[PDB]
Amino acid sequence: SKFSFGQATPRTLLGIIRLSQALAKLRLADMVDIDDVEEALRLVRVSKESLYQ
Amino acid sequence: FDILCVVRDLVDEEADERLATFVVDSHVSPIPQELLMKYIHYART
Amino acid sequence: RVTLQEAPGTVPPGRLPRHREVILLADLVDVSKPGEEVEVTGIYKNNYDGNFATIIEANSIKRRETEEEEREFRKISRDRGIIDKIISSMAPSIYGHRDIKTAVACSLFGGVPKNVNGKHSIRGDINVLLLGDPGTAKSQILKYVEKTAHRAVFATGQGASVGLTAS
Amino acid sequence: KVLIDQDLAKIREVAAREDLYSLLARSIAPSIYELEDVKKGILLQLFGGTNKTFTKGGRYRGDINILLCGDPSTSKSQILQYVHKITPRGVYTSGKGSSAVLTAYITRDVDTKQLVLESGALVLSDGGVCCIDEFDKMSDSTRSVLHEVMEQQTISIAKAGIITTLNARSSILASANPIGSRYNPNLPVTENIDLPPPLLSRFDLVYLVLDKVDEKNDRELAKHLTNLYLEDKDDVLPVEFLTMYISYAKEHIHPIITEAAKTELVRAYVGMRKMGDATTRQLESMIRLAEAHAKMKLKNVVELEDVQEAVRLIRSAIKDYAT
Amino acid sequence: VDDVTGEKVREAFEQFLEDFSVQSTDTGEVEKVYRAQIEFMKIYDLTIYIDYQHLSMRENGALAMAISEQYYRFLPFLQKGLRRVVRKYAVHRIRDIRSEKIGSLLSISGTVTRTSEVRPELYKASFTCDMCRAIVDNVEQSFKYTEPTFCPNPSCENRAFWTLNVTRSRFLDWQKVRIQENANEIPTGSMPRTLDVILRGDSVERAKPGDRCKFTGVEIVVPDTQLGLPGVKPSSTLDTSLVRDLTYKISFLACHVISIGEINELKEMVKDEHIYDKLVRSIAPAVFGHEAVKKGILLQMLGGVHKSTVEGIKLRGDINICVVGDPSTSKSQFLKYVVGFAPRSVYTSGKASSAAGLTGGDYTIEAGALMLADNGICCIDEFDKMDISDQVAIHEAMEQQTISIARTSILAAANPVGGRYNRKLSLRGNLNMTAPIMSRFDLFFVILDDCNEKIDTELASHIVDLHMKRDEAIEPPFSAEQLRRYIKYARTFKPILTKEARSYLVEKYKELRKDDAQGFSRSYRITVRQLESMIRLSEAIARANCVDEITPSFIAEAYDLLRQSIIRVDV
Repeated sequence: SKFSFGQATPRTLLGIIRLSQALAKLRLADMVDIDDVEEALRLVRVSKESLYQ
Repeated sequence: FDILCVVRDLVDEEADERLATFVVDSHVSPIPQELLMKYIHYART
Repeated sequence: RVTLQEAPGTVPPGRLPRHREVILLADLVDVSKPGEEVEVTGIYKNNYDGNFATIIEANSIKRRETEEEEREFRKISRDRGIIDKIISSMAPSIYGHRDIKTAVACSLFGGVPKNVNGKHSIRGDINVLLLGDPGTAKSQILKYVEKTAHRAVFATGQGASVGLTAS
Repeated sequence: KVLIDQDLAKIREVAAREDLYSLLARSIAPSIYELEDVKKGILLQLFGGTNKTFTKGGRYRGDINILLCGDPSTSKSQILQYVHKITPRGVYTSGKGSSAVLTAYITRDVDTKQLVLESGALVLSDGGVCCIDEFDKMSDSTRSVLHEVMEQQTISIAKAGIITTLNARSSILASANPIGSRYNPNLPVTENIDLPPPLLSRFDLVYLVLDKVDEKNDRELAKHLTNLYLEDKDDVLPVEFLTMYISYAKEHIHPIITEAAKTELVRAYVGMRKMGDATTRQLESMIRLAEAHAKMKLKNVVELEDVQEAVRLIRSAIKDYAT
Repeated sequence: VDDVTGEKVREAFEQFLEDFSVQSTDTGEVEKVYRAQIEFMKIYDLTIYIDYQHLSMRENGALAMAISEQYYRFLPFLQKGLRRVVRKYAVHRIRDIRSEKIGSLLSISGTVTRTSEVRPELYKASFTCDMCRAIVDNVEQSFKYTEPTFCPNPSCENRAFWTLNVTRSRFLDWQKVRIQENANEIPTGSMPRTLDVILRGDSVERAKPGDRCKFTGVEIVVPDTQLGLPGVKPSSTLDTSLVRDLTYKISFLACHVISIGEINELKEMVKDEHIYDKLVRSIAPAVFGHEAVKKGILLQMLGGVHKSTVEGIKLRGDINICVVGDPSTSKSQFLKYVVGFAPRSVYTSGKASSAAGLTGGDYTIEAGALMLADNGICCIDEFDKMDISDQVAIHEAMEQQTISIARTSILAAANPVGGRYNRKLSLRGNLNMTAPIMSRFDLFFVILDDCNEKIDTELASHIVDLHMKRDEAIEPPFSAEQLRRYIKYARTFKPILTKEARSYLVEKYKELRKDDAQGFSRSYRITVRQLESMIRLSEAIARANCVDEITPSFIAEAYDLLRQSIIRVDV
C-alpha cells in the first residue's frame, strides 16, 4: 500500500501502444521507431509518482 | 401514566395446579356479557 | 352519494379489491366515516341507457360488531357486592389476578375531565401500564378489552400498521 | 429480413480423436493459455448433468453454477463476454444495475395507457448460460433472489396484478473481486470474498486467480498479447463444430450412471468424508459432474474412468483451501 | 342462401347430436352422451359442453369443415336447432390471427392479465313511442345503442320516440380481460404482445391472472386513437347533406372456455392398526436418515380442535414446529419436500422481500409471503439474515392470529453461530433468538451429525440408488394419494376428550415443572404455553391414530415427546 500500485494490467500495455501510435501520428509519416515508444514510456513514468517534490 | 399493575413469576405448585385445572375447564353469578355491555354504554353517557 | 370499496379483511389473499356505488337518503345522511367497515341493506338497480352501470340505493345501515330494558337493569344494579363481582365477571379465561383486572375494568369505565365554567379543563382519562413477562396471556386480556369496548384499534409493535398521528 | 447432418461423420471423426479433451478446450479461448480445468468446466457447463426427475418428487435438473474470482490483469471480463458469445441465448449482466423488481420487469404501457407485466433478464436466460459481473457488489434484493434459482429454479410472482410462479432455468456464471487487491495466504477463502457462506458452498465450483511472480508466464503473456495487438487481430480451431456438437449432444445424448460407478463412488466418498473438522453437497457435485463429462464425447453410459479427474477438479479447489 | 346452407348444416348437426355421441359400450357410457349432457344440465340448470372431436365424428369433418369457417354465420341456427331439441324432449397463438379467421374456429393459449369487473348487458330493447301501444321490443341487440325502433305501427311516427324499458328484459353479465402472450415463445429482444378477449355469460369469473387456458374457436371484431392512422378510412356515404368514419381492430369472443394449464381403500387404511407405523416410514423416502422430524411433520398435518366458547375468546387449533440444524446437511431438501408435498405452501428464505414481505383510492396492501399462507405452513430459512422487528411480527401472528392496520404455522431452519454446536456450551447460546419467540415455538429438533463409515455409506448408498434410475422406485407402504385422502378424512374427526386422566395430565405438568425447576446451569423457565401446547399435541396424536377420547397412554406419549424434546436441549 505504498505510493506504487500492486499489479500491472495488460490494458496498461494496450494504452501505451495506442499512445505511441498517436505519437507516430504526430510525425505524420508512419515511422514507428524506438523514440516513438520511448516517449510513450516517458509520459507513463513521469505521469505517475510526480509527488517527489 | 397513572396505574402500574405488575405480575410476578415464582414457582408455586398449587397455582400451577389451579391453572392447569381451570385450563381444562376452559376447554370443557357473574354478569352475562350482554348486560355488562349495556352497563358501560349506558353508564358513560 | 357514498363511494364504497371492498373490505381488505375478507379479500382472497393477493388479489385486488373492486368498487360499487352507495347512495344515501334522509335519516342516514353522513353516517359513515373514513376508516371504517360497514354492513348495508341495499336494493340493486342499474342505469337506464347512456346516450350498464349499476347503482345500489341503501335502506338499512348496521355497523359490524328499551324502557323495560333499563328498568329491569336498574332492579339489579341496586345491590352492594357488585365490586368484586365486576372483576369476577370481567374475564373468566384466566381465572385469577383480581387487582389488575379491577384496574383495567376501571380504566375503560372512564373518568371525567370536568371543565370549570369559563375557567379551565384539567384531564379526563385513566392511564394504564402493565409491565409484562414472556409467558403471559396478558395480550388475551386486551383482546377482551377490544371486543367488549366501543372503539378500539390495535396499535402494532413497530411500524407494521394506521399510525395514530394524522398526517 | 434475411412464428443464391452430412457433417455428422466429421463430428464422429473429431469425436474419435484421442486428444479431444485438449483439442476442444484449447480451441475455445486462444486469448489465455492457462485455466485448462476452468475451460473444461465451462465446456461441461453446457453438458451439465442429467435432468433426472424421480417417480414422485425429485425433479433434479442438470444445472451447475461456477464462479471464478481473484486478482486483476486477467481480462476476466473478456472471458465472460466470450462465454456470452458462445451461448446462443447469452445474457451478460453486471453489478449495481439490478434489483429484484433481472426479474419482474413490470411497467406501464404507452399507447394503450395500461400497466403491462414484463419478464426480466433471467427469463431471457431460459435455457443456456447467464453472465453476471461484480457479484460481490449486489444489493440487498439482488443476490438474495438467487436462492430460489439455485434451489427451486423458479420465480415467485404474487402481487395484486398476477399471482403466478414460473420456472426459468439457466447456467449462472459470474465473477467478482476480493477485498484485498492481492489475495493473501493464511486466510480463509470465505473471508476474502464478499459472499454469503450458505450460497458460497451452494455453488458448484469456486476458482482462484492469483498473481504470479514468474517471468516465463510474463514472457509468453507479452509475446502472445503483442501478437494479438500487432496486426490488429499448429492447432485445429473449430469455430462452429463444437457449437453444433453441443446442440446435437443436448437431446441425442443421455448419459446413464449405472451400478459399476457406485462402487468407485462410495470408494472415493469415504476418503472424501475422511477430511473434516465434506458433506452430501460434494457428493451431489461429483455425481452431477461425472455424468457431465460422460455427456461429453458422446457417451450414453458412465465409465469407471473420467471420474478420477472429475473428483480431482473439485479436489484442486479443496487443496487451495488449506492456507 | 346462407339460410339454406345453415339450415342443412343445422339439420345434419341436429341429427348428429340426436345420433350417438360416444362410441363406447355398456362399460361406461353407451350413447346419447350429449342427451345425457342436457339431462345433466337439467339436474344443474346452467350451458353446453361440446368437444371438437365429437362434432368431428359423424360427418367425418364434412359438418366440422362447415362450422369451422363461418361460425358467426351459424349462431342462430345452432341456437334454434338446440331449441327444437329442447321442445322435442321437454391451438394457435396471437400471430395466427388473420382476416380470414373471422367467423372461423381457432384455439389460443396465453397469459391472463388485468381482470375486470362484472357489468350486465342488454340485448332486449323494449322501446316505443308516446303512442298508447308502447309495448314493443326490438329484436335488434347489435353492437349499437339504438334502442327505439323507427317504424312501429301505432299512430306515432319514427321521430316519435321514448326510452327503452329496463324492466321487461333478459340480461347477462360479463367481464372483459386482456390476455398477454407467453414469455416462453417470444424471441430474444422482443417485448410481449397484447390481445383483447371477451368472456361472455355463464363462464364468467373463471379467469385468474397468470394462467394458461384454452379458448373457444370463435372470433369477432368490434366497431369503433385510430385517427390519422393512416389508412383508407371508410365512410358511410350511401348511393343515391353530409355520418362518421371508421378504423377497427381484431378482437376475440368465446362461449366455451376451459382453464386447464375409493371408499374401500380408506376402509383398508382405517381398519388396520399398524397404519401409524406405516405412516412413519412413508413420508420422505428421498431423505435417508432419522425419522422423528417426520413424526412432528405428520402431526403438523392434522389440525387441532379450535373449538368455540362463549362470545369472549375461542380456542385456536394449530401447532408450531421449528427445526434448527448443522450446515451442509441437505436441509433444503427437507424443506423442499415439505413445500413439495404440503398444500397451501409458500417457500421463502426471505431477505430480498420488502418490509411488507413478512406481512383514485386503490388502498391495496400487498400480500406478503407470510400473510398468504392461510391454513398452511410458511417455512422460512436463515432467521439470522432478518431483523428483530420481523421477530416481533412473528409474535404478532403467533398470538393474535391477526395483523391489524394470518392463520399460519411456521417452520424454521436455523444455523449455529460457529457453524457447529459446542457441547460444553448450552443450547440457549446457539439458537440466536429471544426468549418469547423461542417459547412460542413448540418443538426444536436439534440435529447434529458425526462421521461414521457405516451410517454414511448406508444413507449415501440409499440416496445414490435414488439417483440410480434403476431401483429408484422404493415403495413406501402407502401411496401419496391415498395418504392425502387419508389426511382429508382424518381432519374430519373432532375429538371430544372425556377422560379422568386430565388430572393425571395436571400432576404430569407439575412433575414437568419440578424437574425443570432444578438445574438452571445448561440452558428453562418453562412457560404456561408449553402446557397448552402439550394439550394440543395430545389431541393431534390421537387424531393421527383415529382415536377419540384421548387415553392417558397418549398423554404419556406426548409427555415423553416433550420430555425428551426438552432433554435433547438439556444436554
